[PDB]
Amino acid sequence: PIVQNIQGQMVHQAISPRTLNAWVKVVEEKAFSPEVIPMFSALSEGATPQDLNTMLNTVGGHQAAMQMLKETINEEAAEWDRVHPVHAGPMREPRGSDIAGTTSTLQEQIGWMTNNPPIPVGEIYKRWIILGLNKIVRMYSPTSILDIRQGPKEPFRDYVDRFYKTLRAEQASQEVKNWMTETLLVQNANPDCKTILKALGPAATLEEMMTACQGV
Amino acid sequence: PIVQNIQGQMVHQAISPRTLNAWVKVVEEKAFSPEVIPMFSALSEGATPQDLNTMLNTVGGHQAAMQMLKETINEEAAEWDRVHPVHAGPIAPGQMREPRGSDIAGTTSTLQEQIGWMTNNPPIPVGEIYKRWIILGLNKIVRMYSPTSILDIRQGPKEPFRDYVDRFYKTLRAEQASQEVKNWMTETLLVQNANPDCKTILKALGPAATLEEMMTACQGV
Ligand SMILES: [Fe+3]
Ligand SMILES: [Fe+3]
Ligand SMILES: [Fe+3]
Ligand SMILES: [Fe+3]
Ligand SMILES: [Fe+3]
Ligand SMILES: [Fe+3]
Ligand SMILES: [Fe+3]
Ligand SMILES: [Fe+3]
Ligand SMILES: [Fe+3]
Ligand SMILES: [Fe+3]
Ligand SMILES: [Fe+3]
Ligand SMILES: [Fe+3]
Ligand SMILES: [Fe+3]
Ligand SMILES: [Fe+3]
Ligand SMILES: [Fe+3]
Ligand SMILES: [Fe+3]
Ligand SMILES: [Fe+3]
Ligand SMILES: [Fe+3]
Ligand SMILES: [Fe+3]
Ligand SMILES: [Fe+3]
Ligand SMILES: [Fe+3]
Ligand SMILES: [Fe+3]
Ligand SMILES: [Fe+3]
Ligand code: NA
Repeated sequence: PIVQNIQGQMVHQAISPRTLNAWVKVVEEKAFSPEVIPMFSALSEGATPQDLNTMLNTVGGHQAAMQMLKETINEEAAEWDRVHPVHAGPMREPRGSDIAGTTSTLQEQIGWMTNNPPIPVGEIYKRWIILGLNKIVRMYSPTSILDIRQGPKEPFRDYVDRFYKTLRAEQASQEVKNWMTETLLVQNANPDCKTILKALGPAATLEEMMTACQGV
Repeated sequence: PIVQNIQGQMVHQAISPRTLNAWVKVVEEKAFSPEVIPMFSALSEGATPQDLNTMLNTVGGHQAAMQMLKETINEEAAEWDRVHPVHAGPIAPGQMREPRGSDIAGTTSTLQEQIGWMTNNPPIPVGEIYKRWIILGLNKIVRMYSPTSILDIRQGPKEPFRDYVDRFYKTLRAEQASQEVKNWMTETLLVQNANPDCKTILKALGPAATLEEMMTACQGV
């Protein structure tokens, strides 16, 4: 975080090791639950980008999640760069990587955050990190198939492929994944295909289903 | 923009008629100057997407410019959506559905939603994001209409002169400049901005060389 000293200067305040301790525990206990996001946002109140990164590599053991977070950060950074075109000539305005803390110093971070007008790089980067965590949660959650729907015009075989791919990426028990495939494949098919599929009979299986809806 | 009740709610306050009148005056007076952009940014501080659209409706009579803003906005909105794909799953009680491009442009979103995004912890700064799109648009407008745009049209060292001529004239046509300025552009800047080898050939032509004669002279240079 940031604190004002008696000179008026805005200076760094380390995130308490007890705040870090609490963050690692939340992750150990609730990893991939949506509850992680609000906790992260509260834990990281007032964070500079460096603070955010301190928090991030404290759970660095989540190699798979970390690569996904980073790919998402890179994407938001590029979008920032897009809508804030650079301008040479001559504090510099931050690029995406400066907001992510990769190409900026702590001093520069404090400088943007407390400038006039201020550029809240801490809040921007926290939002980007939230986008990454949401992606991860969403991909891993059983809830990801409950809401899948075959498009109104979507070819049934395309839908099937998407269905199984989404299911495969979920971290869920086999019993739940089996219940989903047996129930929700036909249940979440579009209006026109559903009708066709139900009329086949309860013993109808995947290949007959795809032939029956082929063309629609 | 956004203000807090004594009862603690973040509510919307319309842009002041004096801020609006100032912005309208800036556009009236500062035609298409680079100066418009910094002013627009100052005047639109804190604006929600609704407020930004309010400012634009006030200067909407500039139809060719509004058309340019529309195309920019549609383009940026389309990229936002590519970067932010729709996610159909349920929204957790402590999450907030992300805005779409059209939500940011204020088209498919409500003031209440805009305020909900803007004041989230941390924000989803839809006012600032939409403001950036508008600014991208304004920069494209000034760059297109300003007589300044042709000045950096320079023939490449290996560019066929006919291609350079096309670029030059296309840029010329799209500018809002007086005829006497455009006459200087065609009669002197075109040669001025030719590459070293073509310029030397062009400058050794007669008093009344026609553009067709120029193209003939510089073919394969
Ligand atoms: Fe914060
Ligand atoms: Fe990457
Ligand atoms: Fe961004
Ligand atoms: Fe701050
Ligand atoms: Fe700024
Ligand atoms: Fe910040
Ligand atoms: Fe988000
Ligand atoms: Fe197939
Ligand atoms: Fe699969
Ligand atoms: Fe069914
Ligand atoms: Fe088909
Ligand atoms: Fe605000
Ligand atoms: Fe106002
Ligand atoms: Fe000036
Ligand atoms: Fe409008
Ligand atoms: Fe969505
Ligand atoms: Fe959130
Ligand atoms: Fe409201
Ligand atoms: Fe965002
Ligand atoms: Fe905003
Ligand atoms: Fe912002
Ligand atoms: Fe310009
Ligand atoms: Fe070339
Ligand atoms: Na980056």
